[PDB]
Amino acid sequence: SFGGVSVITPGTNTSNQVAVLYQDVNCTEVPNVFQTRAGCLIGAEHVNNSYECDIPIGAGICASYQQSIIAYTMSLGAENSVAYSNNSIAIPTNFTISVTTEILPVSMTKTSVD
Amino acid sequence: QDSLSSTPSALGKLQDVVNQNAQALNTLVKQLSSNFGAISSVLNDILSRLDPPEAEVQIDRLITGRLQSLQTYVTQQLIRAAEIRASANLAATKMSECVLGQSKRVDFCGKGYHLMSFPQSAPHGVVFLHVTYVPAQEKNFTTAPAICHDGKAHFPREGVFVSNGTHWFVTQRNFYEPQIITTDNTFVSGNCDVVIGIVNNTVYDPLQPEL
Amino acid sequence: CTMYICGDSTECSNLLLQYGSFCTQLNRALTGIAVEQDKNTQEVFAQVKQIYKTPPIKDFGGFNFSQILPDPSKPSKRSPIEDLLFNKVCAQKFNGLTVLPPLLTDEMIAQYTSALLAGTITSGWTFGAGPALQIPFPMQMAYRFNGIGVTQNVLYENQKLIANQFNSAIGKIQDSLSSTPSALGKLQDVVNQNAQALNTLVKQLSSNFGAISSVLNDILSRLDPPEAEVQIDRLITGRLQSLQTYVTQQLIRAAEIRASANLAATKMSECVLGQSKRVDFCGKGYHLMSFPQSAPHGVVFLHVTYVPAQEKNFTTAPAI
Ligand SMILES: *[C@@H]1O[C@H](CO)[C@@H](O[C@@H]2O[C@H](CO)[C@@H](O)[C@H](O)[C@H]2NC(C)=O)[C@H](O)[C@H]1NC(C)=O
Ligand SMILES: *[C@@H]1O[C@H](CO)[C@@H](O[C@@H]2O[C@H](CO)[C@@H](O)[C@H](O)[C@H]2NC(C)=O)[C@H](O)[C@H]1NC(C)=O
Ligand SMILES: *[C@@H]1O[C@H](CO)[C@@H](O)[C@H](O)[C@H]1NC(C)=O
Ligand SMILES: *[C@@H]1O[C@H](CO)[C@@H](O)[C@H](O)[C@H]1NC(C)=O
Ligand SMILES: *[C@@H]1O[C@H](CO)[C@@H](O)[C@H](O)[C@H]1NC(C)=O
Ligand SMILES: *[C@@H]1O[C@H](CO)[C@@H](O)[C@H](O)[C@H]1NC(C)=O
Ligand SMILES: *[C@@H]1O[C@H](CO)[C@@H](O)[C@H](O)[C@H]1NC(C)=O
Ligand SMILES: *[C@@H]1O[C@H](CO)[C@@H](O)[C@H](O)[C@H]1NC(C)=O
Ligand SMILES: *[C@@H]1O[C@H](CO)[C@@H](O)[C@H](O)[C@H]1NC(C)=O
Ligand SMILES: *[C@@H]1O[C@H](CO)[C@@H](O)[C@H](O)[C@H]1NC(C)=O
Repeated sequence: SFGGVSVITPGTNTSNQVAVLYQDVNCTEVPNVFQTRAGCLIGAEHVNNSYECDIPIGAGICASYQQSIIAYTMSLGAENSVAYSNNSIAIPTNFTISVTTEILPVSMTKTSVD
Repeated sequence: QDSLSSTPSALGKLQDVVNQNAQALNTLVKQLSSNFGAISSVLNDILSRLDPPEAEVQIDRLITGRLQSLQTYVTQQLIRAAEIRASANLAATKMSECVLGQSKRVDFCGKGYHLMSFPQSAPHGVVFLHVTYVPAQEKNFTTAPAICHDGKAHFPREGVFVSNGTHWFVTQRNFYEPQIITTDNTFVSGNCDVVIGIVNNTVYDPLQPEL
Repeated sequence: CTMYICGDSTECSNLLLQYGSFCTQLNRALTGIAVEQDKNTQEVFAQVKQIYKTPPIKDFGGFNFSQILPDPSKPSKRSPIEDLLFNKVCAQKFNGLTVLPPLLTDEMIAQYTSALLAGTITSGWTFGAGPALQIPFPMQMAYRFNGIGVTQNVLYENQKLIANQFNSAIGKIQDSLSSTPSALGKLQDVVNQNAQALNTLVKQLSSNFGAISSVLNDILSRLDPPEAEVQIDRLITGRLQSLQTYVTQQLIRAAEIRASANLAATKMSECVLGQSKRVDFCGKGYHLMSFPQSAPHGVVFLHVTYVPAQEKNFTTAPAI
């Protein structure tokens, strides 16, 4: 058995706690233990609650710092039922003026190597 | 103004370009420390120690390694340059279509209905401030595809037919502004037998009270 | 890079150090590609703020979306068309070659797709610009007719005809995919190109590159360290060149895929979340609306267009 070792961490500006993912292995062969499609995750608490993805692990699993590191299946967003009918229409009675930013690269530093 | 002043990661897209280029150069310079199988990574050490035949062997090893390192760098720069060019082409397109005009293209000039945009220059990049109209405070109404009056089927010229529960009006689509249904804001097509869901209501003719 | 070149030989590994940071560079380059692939998927499919659902009763004025909507009886919750698309498209690990799983599972991609469909069907183009606003489907279609310069009464007066042409056209998509082996060639070609590149890379481990043997263990079992270092260096040179060739090709291919993903994301916004005036951008004919369907490592758009028919000659004048 062989594979990569990856360390999951919140910034060192936030915490010194880490979780370790042993890629492609069963948790039995390694030497808060959770088996994922990406491998064996150790040091993170697995919960049934779902959140926006913070640090991606793979196959739907993400981790975040909430204190301890937790692992969870990521949410794709809030569920919303549109009140559809064959004679119902919704019309805005107000509006808001929104301003948003978009940032794009244009150029690089012009390097030259002799 | 306030968001940029309190968000360290706001300009990540531009910082990433700076970081990637710095990393590539630092790697290239660090490769000069490699021996590549030679007795020393330092060319002056080789020349001070060995006569030309033996020295040529050691030097050739350094040339091979250093040439490979430089080729790797240049290839990566060409690939990265292409990516930047694509970004610049997109930025140029946005300048033309978002700043020098009003765009109908969905999500091309920000989220919502595009009104206008303003460019701001940035280090090795451009920032666009997109101004959009976003609908708010919607309410439910009853609707119909057509109004039946005098045996004729009437359709809205510009808006949509709505009811507040007791009375029928025509309104513009993106902003509730109910108006009395008249021959000035509707048009007639055929009779009332064809349209599914047609409802019975009065259609007003402005010259009626006059003549 | 280290395992590919040297396996678990410490003799080779120590020699590889003489070449500096080449392997760190190669590992970094491949990691960058892997990250991009999840970004590509996100930019295409995660364009919806909320997970929208259709009503329990599918009454849309005669329009039938059953072939594009999720089929609740199937465990994957894919649509009939998506299920068809998905049906149509070890030793590497042993040499240091692995495959990382996508961040978004196929189930999750299907969920995004069905949310986009529910949004479009129940609220038209409003959910793209702000809060979803419900409108009867026939009225939505009437608005889309106005968008192509056709009066709304044309839609209403021909509602059953239009719904029938639509339902039939969708059915033909179902039938065409079920009888055309080459239909998903664009996606299959990507799979084939990547497989070929990996197979080539692995096969290069069989090359001698001028050494007495392609097998590192044969060299180490036969020769003492001075003579062995010469043979090993030959294998390192060849294997490093092979890996560099692979990575460069992957970077170029990755860029091409990214361009395709950027286009797919643009079509999602302009064809699915709105009605497009751009000629030939959202299918041939005058664009009315589009519906996304997810596919293996890709996306399929079903473009609905208005195509004029049965023209007749008339005399005309610029003015009366
Ligand atoms: C929507 O269209 C589908 C076909 O694409 C209809 O489903 C078929 O219905 C007939 C009975 O009328 C069955 O014999 C077929 O086996 C069904 N086919 C499939 C694939 O399920 C569906 O009934 C239509 N829905 C409505 C409301 O008309
Ligand atoms: C417009 O074209 C449609 C075809 O799409 C014609 O509708 C068909 O008419 C034939 C008889 O000529 C019927 O047998 C078919 O069942 C109809 N098809 C559908 C989907 O209803 C329609 O008649 C044409 N209209 C005009 C004015 O020519
Ligand atoms: C690091 O933490 C400090 C507070 O202790 C905070 O002010 C600072 O912004 C943080 N830096 C980053 C990059 O988040
Ligand atoms: C290893 O994990 C797999 C699931 O990924 C499981 O089916 C298998 O039984 C496990 N093996 C052992 C010895 O637990
Ligand atoms: C999550 O749910 C499973 C049952 O589906 C249960 O066995 C498990 O203990 C739960 N874990 C937590 C932290 O709730
Ligand atoms: C519209 O009516 C539905 C019920 O059919 C209700 O759930 C919804 O909140 C209403 N929306 C508004 C904006 O009034
Ligand atoms: C509908 O609008 C009319 C005219 O403004 C008004 O008189 C009537 O009371 C309104 N009906 C309801 C239920 O608000
Ligand atoms: C709308 O649906 C209701 C039943 O829920 C039906 O009675 C009514 O006639 C339908 N209206 C149209 C235009 O189909
Ligand atoms: C509308 O009025 C006509 C008579 O002018 C009548 O025949 C028809 O049934 C009415 N429609 C409804 C829904 O009451
Ligand atoms: C229009 O007239 C031309 C002759 O000038 C004829 O060849 C053509 O077939 C006619 N087309 C139609 C649609 O009637």
